[PDB]
Amino acid sequence: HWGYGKHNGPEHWHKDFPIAKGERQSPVDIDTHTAKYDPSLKPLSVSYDQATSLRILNNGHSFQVTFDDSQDKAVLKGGPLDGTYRLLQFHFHWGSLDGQGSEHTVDKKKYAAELHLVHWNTKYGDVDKALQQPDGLAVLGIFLKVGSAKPGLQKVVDVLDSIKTEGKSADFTNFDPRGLLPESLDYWTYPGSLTTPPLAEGVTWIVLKEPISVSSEQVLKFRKLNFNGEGEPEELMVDNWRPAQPLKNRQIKASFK
Ligand SMILES: NS(=O)(=O)NCCNc1nonc1/C(=N/O)Nc1ccc(F)c(Br)c1
Ligand SMILES: [Zn+2]
Repeated sequence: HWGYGKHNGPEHWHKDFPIAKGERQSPVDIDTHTAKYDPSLKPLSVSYDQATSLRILNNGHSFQVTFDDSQDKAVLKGGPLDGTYRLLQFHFHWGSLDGQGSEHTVDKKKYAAELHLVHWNTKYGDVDKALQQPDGLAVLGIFLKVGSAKPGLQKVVDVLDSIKTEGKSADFTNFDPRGLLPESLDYWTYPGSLTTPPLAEGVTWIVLKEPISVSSEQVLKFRKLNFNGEGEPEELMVDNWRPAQPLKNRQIKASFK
């Protein structure tokens, strides 16, 4: 029922999900001049060498690549995090034009797209329990700008023609998510929420400072996806982003000066 259109988009979500107007909603604008460098923050540990990707799915909102999270194979540790967070899936948000598509903004700047790598805290045993905890989830957010092609994204782009419509899935084994990371792990962090229903307020956000570059041809292939199911009127999957939400009583911390 929820989506990104005039009649079902972000301004409507609070009716089914009242936490949409909560105290720790995401995304937010990252004001680089009010974010506090926190020298007590540790380096982030991204340990993706043993990652086991499974499937790629058009879920009617985005496309997602799912991972085996039955063991510590692809984990995030350190930075602002206590303990070990397992990678469950990644997905993207993107625009109809190159000047919009990101959910987070940086000094009000919107990027062409944003990659979200979703992780859950292993002390809660499964993602369904983790979703109910204020420290249950950690999302690593990476901005996309249009420039040079990202070679590590091409295997994703090339399969999207096989998952054009809602509910379509395909095998997507042996994908290495290390190929989606920028050089630097410098980040901003703040407590927030999922940016899609159910908008659960259990996410530690880690947003990397350095965007990755993707080619115009790569992002054009995202924009050929459909929100609709096979047989329904064709509605291009574009502008599947939630805008910035009130910061309220929150501090954004930076890992870098
Ligand atoms: N745009 S965002 O903030 O990164 N949204 C991510 C939303 N997806 C998920 N968050 O955390 N588990 C997620 C996910 N991926 O397949 N499955 C999932 C599993 C169980 C549940 F009860 C719910 Br609700 C979602
Ligand atoms: Zn997301």
